[PDB]
Amino acid sequence: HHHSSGLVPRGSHMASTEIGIIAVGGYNEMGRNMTAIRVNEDIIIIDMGIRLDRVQIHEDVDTDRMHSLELIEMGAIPDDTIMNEVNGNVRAIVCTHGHLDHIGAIPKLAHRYAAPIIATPYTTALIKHQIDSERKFGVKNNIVALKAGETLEITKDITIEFINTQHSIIDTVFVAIHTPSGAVVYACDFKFDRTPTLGEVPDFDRLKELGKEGVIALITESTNAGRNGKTPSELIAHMMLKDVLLGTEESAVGMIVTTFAAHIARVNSIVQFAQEMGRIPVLLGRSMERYVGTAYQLGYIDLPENVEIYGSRRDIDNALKKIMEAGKDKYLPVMTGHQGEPGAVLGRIANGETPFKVETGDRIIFSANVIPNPMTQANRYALETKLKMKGARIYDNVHVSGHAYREDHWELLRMLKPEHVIPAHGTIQMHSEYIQMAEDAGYSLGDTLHLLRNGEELYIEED
Amino acid sequence: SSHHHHHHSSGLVPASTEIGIIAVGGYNEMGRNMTAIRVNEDIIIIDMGIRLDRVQIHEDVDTDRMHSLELIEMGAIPDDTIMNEVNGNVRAIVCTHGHLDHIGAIPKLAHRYAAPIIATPYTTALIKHQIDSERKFGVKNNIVALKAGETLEITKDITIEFINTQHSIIDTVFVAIHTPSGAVVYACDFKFDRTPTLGEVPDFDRLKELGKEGVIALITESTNAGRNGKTPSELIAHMMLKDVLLGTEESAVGMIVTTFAAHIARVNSIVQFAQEMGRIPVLLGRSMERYVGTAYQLGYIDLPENVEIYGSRRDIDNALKKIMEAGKDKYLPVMTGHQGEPGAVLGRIANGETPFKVETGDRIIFSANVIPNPMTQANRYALETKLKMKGARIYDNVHVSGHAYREDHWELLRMLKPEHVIPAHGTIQMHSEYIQMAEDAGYSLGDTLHLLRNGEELYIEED
RNA sequence: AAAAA
RNA sequence: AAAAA
Ligand SMILES: [Zn+2]
Ligand SMILES: [Zn+2]
Ligand SMILES: [Zn+2]
Ligand SMILES: [Zn+2]
Repeated sequence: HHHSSGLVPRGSHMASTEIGIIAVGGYNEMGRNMTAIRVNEDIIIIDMGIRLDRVQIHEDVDTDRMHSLELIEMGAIPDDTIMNEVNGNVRAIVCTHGHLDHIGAIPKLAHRYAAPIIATPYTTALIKHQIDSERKFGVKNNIVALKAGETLEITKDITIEFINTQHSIIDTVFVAIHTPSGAVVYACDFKFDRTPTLGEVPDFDRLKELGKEGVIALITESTNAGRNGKTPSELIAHMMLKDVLLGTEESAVGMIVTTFAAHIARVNSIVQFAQEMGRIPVLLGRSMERYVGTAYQLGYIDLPENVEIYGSRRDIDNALKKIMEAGKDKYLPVMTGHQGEPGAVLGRIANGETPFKVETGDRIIFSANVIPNPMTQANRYALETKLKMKGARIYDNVHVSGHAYREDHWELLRMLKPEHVIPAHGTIQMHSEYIQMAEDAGYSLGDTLHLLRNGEELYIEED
Repeated sequence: SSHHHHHHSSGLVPASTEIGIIAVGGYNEMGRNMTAIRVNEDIIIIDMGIRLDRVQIHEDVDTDRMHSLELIEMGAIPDDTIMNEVNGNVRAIVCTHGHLDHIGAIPKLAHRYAAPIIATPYTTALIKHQIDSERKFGVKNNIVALKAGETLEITKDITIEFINTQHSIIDTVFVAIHTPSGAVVYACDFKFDRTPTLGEVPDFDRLKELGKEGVIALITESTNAGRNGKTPSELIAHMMLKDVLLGTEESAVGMIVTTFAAHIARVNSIVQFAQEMGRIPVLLGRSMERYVGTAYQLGYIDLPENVEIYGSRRDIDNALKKIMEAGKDKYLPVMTGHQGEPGAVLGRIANGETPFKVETGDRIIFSANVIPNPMTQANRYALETKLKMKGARIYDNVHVSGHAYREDHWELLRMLKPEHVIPAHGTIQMHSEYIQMAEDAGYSLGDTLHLLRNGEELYIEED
């Protein structure tokens, strides 16, 4: 009547954790990143960014005085009102780096959470500056500096670990939230770079050990998941810049470099090259003086003794007049304005509102890409047009991406071996690219690979 | 009553040279380059290329057997029948380098001119191979090797001077034709590179002295005159390739590199990297063995003693079987097939016609761009699809251009200071980009800057 | 921006 | 793929 047809060994389940991955902002769009990681009933928020182009389509603005509510309806900033419906209390706000798509909403949203803001030293300095420029909401949460390679226990069941990575701004980290059932890893804005010009190589060994210890969930950017291969090193940008600036038969001509003021590795390269060209490096622009000065005070870069740095309009204009009457061949201005922003140094030069006059053959070196949004493309087209009309020669995109490409994501998947993967930090189209890559690596959509929309919570019941 | 005055010029002179610039091929399209430079009644032909896509649009076509005329009506090769209306006699055929768009039509056209063929040593070697493959015309012309930095007297009134430059094939030169009335310079297929990984830096000093001695006319490629800035050095390709091959946590995986067989610098870099990865470099493909072997026999590259090189199908399949049964982690195959050409090694691997089996995670590295014509895009799309369907990971465009960008052209104008400029080697769209640059430099179209079409002769007289 | 065999 | 002042 009866036969044996199987024996199955059952596993043990000594710890049970409920994990929630809540997509708040930056999952339907570029910008305004914010994620919530719930461990049972405690929550770690990671990043609170701004989406700058939603500010740029309205012309009055000034975000420093607008209320959270109106910025959420412009969106602009993440709609964190969904957090009233998430079953837990926030115990920390973590920011992975200092770009505005990760910290820009801090002075608008952070003050409603009874939680410290935790970041790397440079990032905490920039968060403090952002909060001091705010004055409709009174913000200062506790701000805690945590370095790459260190841990901080938030709850007896939750610890936060910073893992060094590389990116287009210094002191970027992966975040590992350790729970009784394993680690949730957040890897948004990162780049593998084995020859960084500043900082250290990403901590591949520790990525491997976390992979073997157990990752419940990887949250990672999909921004360049559709670019084939691997991201070129920042060393490539450094060498291209060096050859643009030094490899020329026209060395006595006027030259201006413009780049992201927060790209401290790029600025560092430019300043060193200035020494090699026998020119005096002159950093111009409030943002240049703030970001680079801050990096210098924290020991992140050294600066030559002859560097000059001006952030105020009168010293900027004075410095430009000095440059003009001493000979542009004697200086290397490094200035704000690479996206044609209004008020920035290079835009004021291009409008003729400055003692510096561009002349035929002067070289303007954009050590940056054009942000692919129509607003910034218009500003940059107007700026470039004005400079070309005065005879400038344009060297564009002397630059490499700050983001991981498809094969970098492949290797990060192979090292962290997460049980579940969640693309973040992009449009649904970018997540589509990431999804195809993750399925070539063995993941299945809706099972171990998850596509979230803003406002959606993924529940993971881990045994 | 009324009155004015005027000084009548003297008729006295205080020999007259007529220059003809004849566009034969490559002025309306990419490929099939050919220019004739007439000095009164002597003519120097420069280049006789083939245009390969006009061959690829016809199925089962053996150009080695076709007559000149039918290839001209395919166009394909330059229509030199216009030379029956040019009032001069050809005294020399110069080739600036060994790419097929400069030498491919030599065995179809050169034999009707009572003239030597003059080129650099590597280029004469490749021209001899091109003539040995020809099965329709018996060719015939004396072949003369002239090195960069040397001069050769062609006529009592005409000498030819080779000036060293850089390009994606070794031994490329600018050509300066000296006439009683000054120099006509031909710079088609050049790149400024101050850190080449093979050969010497372009001879900038001699370009400057040529500018001051007097250049009547510059004929120069417009290929990338629309790319802003300056061409990245070949060292950039060398470092990106090095980081793709060495900068990885998955080093025991299968890796294949494919690149242009004639790009001896790239091949050299790859072979050295193989030594550094502890893998054995194995070059595969008839073209690879011919181009690389020729470079080695002439002392243009050294090769490690553990190199293996197979050009015949039997030795290639045997080598791939050895690779498979010894472990793909022990070899770095460097092979033909980067444009998905049929019959090339990587296409045969991708079709499963080979003992080598692509497996999940194997890395296929294209150290090359996809040629932008629909035929080649179709081949490369079919190849890439087949490789991806077997689990391959594709690293594409690990590569920098072989051609001057807009600002390289700017500086070359600044150094040669030609009285007249003629874009060549491209479509009218590329010449359009070049024209905008040359007018920023002071030239005027139809006066000192000239847009020519295939079949047209430009007359330049002494004032 | 050039082939491949 | 990020601002500027
Ligand atoms: Zn970022
Ligand atoms: Zn970001
Ligand atoms: Zn060429
Ligand atoms: Zn060419």
